[PDB]
Amino acid sequence: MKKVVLGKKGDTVELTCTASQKKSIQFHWKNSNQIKILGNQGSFLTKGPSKLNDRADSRRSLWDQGNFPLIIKNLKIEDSDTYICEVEDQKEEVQLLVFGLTANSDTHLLQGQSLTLTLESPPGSSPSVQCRSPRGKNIQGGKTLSVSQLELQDSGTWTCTVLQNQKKVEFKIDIVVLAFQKAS
Amino acid sequence: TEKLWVTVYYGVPVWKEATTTLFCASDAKAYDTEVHNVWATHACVPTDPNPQEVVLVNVTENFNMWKNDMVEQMHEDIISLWDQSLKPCVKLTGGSVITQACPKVSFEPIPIHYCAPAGFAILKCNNKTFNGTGPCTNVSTVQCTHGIRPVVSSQLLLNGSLAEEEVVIRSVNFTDNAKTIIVQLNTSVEINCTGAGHCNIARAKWNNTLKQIASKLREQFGNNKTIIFKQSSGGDPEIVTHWFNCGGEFFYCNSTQLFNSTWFNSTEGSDTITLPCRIKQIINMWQKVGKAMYAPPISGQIRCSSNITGLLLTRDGGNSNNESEIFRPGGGDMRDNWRSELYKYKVVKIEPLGVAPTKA
Amino acid sequence: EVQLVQSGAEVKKPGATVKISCKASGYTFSDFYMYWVRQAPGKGLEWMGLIDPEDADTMYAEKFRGRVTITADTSTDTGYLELSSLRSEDTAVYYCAADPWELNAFNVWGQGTLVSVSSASTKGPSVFPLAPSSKSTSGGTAALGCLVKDYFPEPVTVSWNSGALTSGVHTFPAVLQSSGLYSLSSVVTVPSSSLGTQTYICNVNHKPSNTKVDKKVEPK
Amino acid sequence: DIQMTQSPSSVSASVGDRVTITCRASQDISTWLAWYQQKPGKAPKLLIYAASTLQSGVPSRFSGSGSGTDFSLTINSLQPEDFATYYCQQANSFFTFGGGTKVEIKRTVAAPSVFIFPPSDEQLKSGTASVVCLLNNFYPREAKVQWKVDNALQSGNSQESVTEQDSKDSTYSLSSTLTLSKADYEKHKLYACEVTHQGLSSPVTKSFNRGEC
Ligand SMILES: *C1O[C@H](CO)[C@@H](O)[C@H](O)[C@H]1NC(C)=O
Ligand SMILES: *[C@@H]1O[C@H](CO)[C@@H](O)[C@H](O)[C@H]1NC(C)=O
Ligand SMILES: *[C@@H]1O[C@H](CO)[C@@H](O)[C@H](O)[C@H]1NC(C)=O
Ligand SMILES: *[C@@H]1O[C@H](CO)[C@@H](O)[C@H](O)[C@H]1NC(C)=O
Ligand SMILES: *[C@@H]1O[C@H](CO)[C@@H](O)[C@H](O)[C@H]1NC(C)=O
Ligand SMILES: *[C@@H]1O[C@H](CO)[C@@H](O)[C@H](O)[C@H]1NC(C)=O
Ligand SMILES: *[C@@H]1O[C@H](CO)[C@@H](O)[C@H](O)[C@H]1NC(C)=O
Ligand SMILES: *[C@@H]1O[C@H](CO)[C@@H](O)[C@H](O)[C@H]1NC(C)=O
Ligand SMILES: *[C@@H]1O[C@H](CO)[C@@H](O)[C@H](O)[C@H]1NC(C)=O
Ligand SMILES: *[C@@H]1O[C@H](CO)[C@@H](O)[C@H](O)[C@H]1NC(C)=O
Repeated sequence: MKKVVLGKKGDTVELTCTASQKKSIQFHWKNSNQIKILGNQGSFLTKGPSKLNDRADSRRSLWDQGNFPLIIKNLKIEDSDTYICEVEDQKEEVQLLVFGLTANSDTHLLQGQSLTLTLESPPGSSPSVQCRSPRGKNIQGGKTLSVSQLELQDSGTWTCTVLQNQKKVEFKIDIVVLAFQKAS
Repeated sequence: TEKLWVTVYYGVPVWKEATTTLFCASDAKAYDTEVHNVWATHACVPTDPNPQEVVLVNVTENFNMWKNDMVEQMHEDIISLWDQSLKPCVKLTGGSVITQACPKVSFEPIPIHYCAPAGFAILKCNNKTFNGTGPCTNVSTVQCTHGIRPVVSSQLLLNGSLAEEEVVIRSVNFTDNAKTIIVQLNTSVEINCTGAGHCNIARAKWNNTLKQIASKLREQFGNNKTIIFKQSSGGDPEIVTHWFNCGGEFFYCNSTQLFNSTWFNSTEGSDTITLPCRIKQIINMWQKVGKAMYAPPISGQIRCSSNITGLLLTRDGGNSNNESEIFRPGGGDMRDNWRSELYKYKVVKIEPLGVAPTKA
Repeated sequence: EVQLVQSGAEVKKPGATVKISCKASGYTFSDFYMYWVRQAPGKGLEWMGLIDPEDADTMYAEKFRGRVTITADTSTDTGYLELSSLRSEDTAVYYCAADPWELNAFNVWGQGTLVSVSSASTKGPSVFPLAPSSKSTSGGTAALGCLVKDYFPEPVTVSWNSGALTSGVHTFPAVLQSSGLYSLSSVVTVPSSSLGTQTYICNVNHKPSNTKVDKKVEPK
Repeated sequence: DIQMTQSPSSVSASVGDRVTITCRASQDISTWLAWYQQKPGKAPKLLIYAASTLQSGVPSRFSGSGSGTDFSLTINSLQPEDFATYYCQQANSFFTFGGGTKVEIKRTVAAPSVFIFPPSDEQLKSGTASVVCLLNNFYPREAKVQWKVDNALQSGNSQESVTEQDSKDSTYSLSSTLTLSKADYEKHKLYACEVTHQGLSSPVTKSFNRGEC
């Protein structure tokens, strides 16, 4: 199989690359369209015509140990792609998947408070969302997970864990409960 | 038992690829206090003065500029030169910081010849249009290379050697887009610099210079594609601009006006091209990884005139660029700079002679 | 024409992280280095770092490396400065300078930014009188004045009689205590004969806590 | 880093007098030096750049020399507006400042007018007492103040501060504060501060007691 790495939208990710011996040697990071992203030319860095240009940038201090990371900050969903690190006649591949998750909560009179978590997943992927109520009430869901009416106990820290390619990424959401129904 | 024609017994030469520490020769002066002359005097030998080569008839030899251990040795020498020459005020390397005196010193590269020691020899390709990797069917032997100025720089190759016929392009792998395309011109283009912060280049001449290169590239990447030049795609200041030394001061020149052309796309000007330049006290190192800070410029009048004899390009490509190719200035690995001169050479080990058979 | 207008004073607790600005005008901002200097209360100047806005090349003094950060928003012609893990000895005035004429020295300066780092928070002063010992039967001149104790931070301006009495006035510099609160003291010498008739009023002003306090003194 | 060491730390001189302050770098820095003047309460002013080059709009009586490691700023006819604190500064890469050199005015030895102020009313209603000692208009700036409560000299609980040199009579003033408590002040009744200044023939003690109406 291929090395898969999951990342959160807005977060920063460090994709690793390591040579067989501890010394700075010509490396180069590309994507799946073989588009130059970032590499070195001796002790100088160079960036390719990609769209991660302003946001991708390894740091040189580690090159002398054979470490040639590709760091992407302020991740986007469009940053989901296979990135190949070419160093010394080897082409190590990695699958990057960037998920995002938003939370809308509308409370109405004569109704109560509703909650809708929406997952922004990368094009072509099968994610499985599993949100955990503060008290341990797990709920299944696909693209979006809804809760018609919250309760007083649901106030706290919800953990929603996204499952993709055998591994997972964890989201934390502090839920504030404005209104709950009660038998009068 | 003999017959008619006198049979001749030949002692044929025998050699083998090898590696050894070469020495060097220069026209350095023991009265010049500039760094190159000072270094050369301390580590080199007087010159030729009438160099000759031994042409080897009907001999074919394989070369590989991208794996020439002559380069590795020259690189170490030029590094070892700057160490004792250009003393920075601050040196940042590996979480370590150093401070020292930094005297301004005269700094102009002097041609160096790399010579084979006792026992070895240096084969040399005499084929004028030679890419540098493959069989040369016109070799010859030399004691020493030619005059190689240790010009450190990016984007443009300065004070170098011109191709003897047409413009030549060289790459370890034209397919791999991460690979540099060392270019050799058959006609030098003057770039006149000044401390006032700009650099002049003849527009019309540089225009044709690009048409030549373009045509050589269009040939390499299928005779049907449109050749476009663009500015550096980003990186360090020493890469993104035409970085180069000129009188002790490091110059960073904007080269966008050079590389904004579109060729073979069948659908008023300026007298000369003026490039925005600027010295910098804080520069990245080419020796190893790190930064260094230098003292402020001395006098305002800083003129340096050089010949653009070569280019370091890089191609963009990708599984999308069809019907056109994009090329941007590049460089950085000073070894490419060396390989643009040491491309036709090759050091070899000499051993006992072998006698020749007889066939007809 | 040319100018460097810094930000206002700021109070922080130990461990915090301050970030002051320095809006620049009168020249092309991105073409010149900018430097930062700090000066402890009544102590020598101390350089901190520089930066070339173009490439964001930065330099720091040893005493600040890995604890200070200098940036420069080129679009708004503004420079900033961050100081992580603040301590008690970081209490000083912070200047920013530049050199639009490239003399390799600081030609233009900012008005300054006072940064006070302590455990206590803004607290007004407690004023206690300092009346004359022996009056009109003793000497010819007797000392008098006010005492401004326990306050934070600086500054605090003191006058006398609404600006009328500025003769013999000696407003001592403040001092930091083991408690983390400054405490100065203003005095003034006058004829010991005019004590019984003249009334001396000192005018305090602790701008931090917006305090305005007047006080009378008496050897009655 | 590279150290900048200037001396003297302080120097007193009269008007018309000529003064020389020197700087010294631990490592060669060529002619890349700068001198600043700084008066209390304001931002420093560039005087000299490139070790010898005079800044525009600066009196000609200012001039610096030296090259490499040893430098010196020199003022010819010293002026009233020339009394301040001067700094040197490396200017080739790093910009380290020298310790500093204060050029104050020179005058005659003046005895200190010694005073003593007991804790007032309001200060006792808060449970914290502090005694003030005041040395008025004196010279030079050197003075040794000791606190003796009931003939028992203590140390550690007092804080003094000196004013800047008077613009008119060029003298100093110093106040020492003895901080104690609410109980340690009433358990005693005789406080004093011995003041040793060079303008005084013998040590002058100023004390007080129970106080009277
Ligand atoms: C190229 O430039 C050099 C100076 O670097 C100059 O002396 C020489 O005349 C030029 N060569 C040619 C071929 O014109
Ligand atoms: C090639 O070289 C041999 C010498 O080794 C020479 O005798 C022969 O004539 C040459 N071949 C040609 C081109 O005639
Ligand atoms: C080999 O090269 C030399 C020039 O270096 C040339 O004179 C000679 O004609 C060449 N030999 C052939 C026949 O290719
Ligand atoms: C030149 O390079 C090509 C590959 O680009 C190689 O096939 C050839 O053998 C080399 N030799 C020549 C013809 O110069
Ligand atoms: C190379 O230079 C010659 C002049 O020596 C010129 O005529 C020719 O066009 C150039 N060849 C190319 C197009 O590379
Ligand atoms: C040349 O480049 C192509 C494209 O990256 C690559 O597939 C091939 O392996 C390279 N050949 C060599 C000599 O490594
Ligand atoms: C000069 O260079 C910068 C980037 O280095 C580029 O953005 C700009 O377009 C260039 N200006 C000119 C002269 O075209
Ligand atoms: C390249 O750059 C110039 C300015 O330097 C710009 O005006 C021009 O449009 C560009 N050329 C092309 C081919 O678009
Ligand atoms: C050639 O010209 C057309 C417009 O006429 C332009 O769209 C194109 O980019 C140029 N070359 C290519 C890449 O086909
Ligand atoms: C190129 O050679 C000339 C010789 O006159 C010299 O002035 C110039 O500095 C050299 N250029 C570089 C890049 O050193």
